[PDB]
Amino acid sequence: QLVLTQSPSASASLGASVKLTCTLSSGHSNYAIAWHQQQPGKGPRYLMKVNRDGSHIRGDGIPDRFSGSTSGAERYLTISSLQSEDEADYYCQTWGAGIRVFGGGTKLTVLGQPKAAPSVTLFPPSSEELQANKATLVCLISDFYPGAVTVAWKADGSPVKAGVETTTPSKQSNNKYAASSYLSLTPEQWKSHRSYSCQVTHEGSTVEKTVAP
Amino acid sequence: QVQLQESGPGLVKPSETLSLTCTVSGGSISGYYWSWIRQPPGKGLEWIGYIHYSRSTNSNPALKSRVTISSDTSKNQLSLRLSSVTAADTAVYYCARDTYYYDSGDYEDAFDIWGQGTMVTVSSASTKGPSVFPLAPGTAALGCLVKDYFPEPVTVSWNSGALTSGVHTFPAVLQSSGLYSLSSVVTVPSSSLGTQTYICNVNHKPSNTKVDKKAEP
Ligand SMILES: CC(=O)N[C@@H]1[C@@H](O)[C@H](O)[C@@H](CO[C@@H]2O[C@H](CO[C@@H]3O[C@H](CO[C@@H]4O[C@H](CO[C@@H]5O[C@H](CO)[C@@H](O)[C@H](O)[C@H]5NC(C)=O)[C@@H](O)[C@H](O)[C@H]4NC(C)=O)[C@@H](O)[C@H](O)[C@H]3NC(C)=O)[C@@H](O)[C@H](O)[C@H]2NC(C)=O)O[C@H]1O
Repeated sequence: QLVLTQSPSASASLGASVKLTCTLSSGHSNYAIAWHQQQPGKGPRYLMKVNRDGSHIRGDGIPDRFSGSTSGAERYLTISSLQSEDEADYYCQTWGAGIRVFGGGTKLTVLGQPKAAPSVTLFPPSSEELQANKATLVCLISDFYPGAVTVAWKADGSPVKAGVETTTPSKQSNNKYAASSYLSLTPEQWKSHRSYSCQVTHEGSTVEKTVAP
Repeated sequence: QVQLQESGPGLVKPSETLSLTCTVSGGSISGYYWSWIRQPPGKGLEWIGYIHYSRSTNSNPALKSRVTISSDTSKNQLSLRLSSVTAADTAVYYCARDTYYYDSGDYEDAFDIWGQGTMVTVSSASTKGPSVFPLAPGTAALGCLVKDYFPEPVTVSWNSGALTSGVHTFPAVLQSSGLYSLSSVVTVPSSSLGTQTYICNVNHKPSNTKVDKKAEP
């Protein structure tokens, strides 16, 4: 019955502090834990060990803005001067007798980040792809925040809904989101229209890029 | 510096056995427990098991009947074998350095060094390598379209790794065919579209595909 209980989410504002809680099961309430951080798209990294007396020891190179503490069965991770890079899933983990177990993870959202408009690049099919008897329009969407856009495709002004595939947005190195949308055509379709357009809508603002054969 | 590096096939057919290795450099494996951990796409971390070569091994009770963990001191290496794999075993697999046990029986609990992770996909679909096409038209964007491959991942570099600033490789789209496609773009000076040559280098390890593509306007 060794269980580490974490709330699935937490949130706090830029520059402020946040306290994350891990609760040990009652049969194991005196156990030490470790905190691990997993930033989006990355592997986990160790932050610190928190002992039953409330003392903690940070991993090599982990800054002092991360601290830990103990009250009863609860173990805490405190993060001060929150930055966008602290958006991550935080996992507590412990050492049982012959077993290790992880909590379910807490996803930390850092509020108050500035709005950022997407940058959009639209590419036509390459000659080499046309030589493979395919045609793909590639609409790449970067650097936006918050992380939601919608995409609409047009050919000579008319909506195009067949052949469209679009990814979900995901967080990037620069703390902004990215997505991409693909429009599959035949070579004949591509060559028959005067132009195709990718229209990206973000927070009520629509930008448009166009390509022509 | 102690470093951990997982490796294994990225594709496993259902009901067959997944074999992974954790190669440790910069220090010896002796005295520590070494743990295996996994994470299904978009889910939490799950401990698989651990090994201390000269003391004990054990594994998650949910997985114990299928888990074999061992070590090879001559290679400074840990191994995981997971038999009769299912879709639930699609995950990124990690190794990590765990508790140290001293000769006397005392020990120091730890979980302080993680490996990079290796991605494993369980699927009956055969591996398929990508077709790669150039993407071309202040700054300018050039890119490479990496089409119709399976399973994830592919890596993309530019100019053999000499170009890293302004390189953005986008997350893959998964098509109704069951195949992936992604794009990689480099942002460059407009003036340099004559001062420079741009080549994307695409690696798809499961199909042993390595191709280079020139991207020019
Ligand atoms: C067949 C098979 O696989 N058998 C395995 C066998 O291999 C394995 O060895 C055993 C034991 O497995 C280990 O289990 C422990 C946790 O056990 C619980 O320990 C609780 C105490 O917490 C630990 O205290 C240690 C000492 O702390 C120091 O005490 C001083 C005196 O009071 C004090 O002055 C210091 O300040 C204390 N130091 C600190 C830092 O606080 C400490 O070193 C450990 O880190 C502590 N562990 C944890 C998790 O906090 C005790 O109250 C419980 O009764 C124990 N529970 C049980 C069920 O025994 C793990 O720490 C260790 O990692 C395990 N080792 C392995 C190899 O898994 O299990 C068999 O099943």
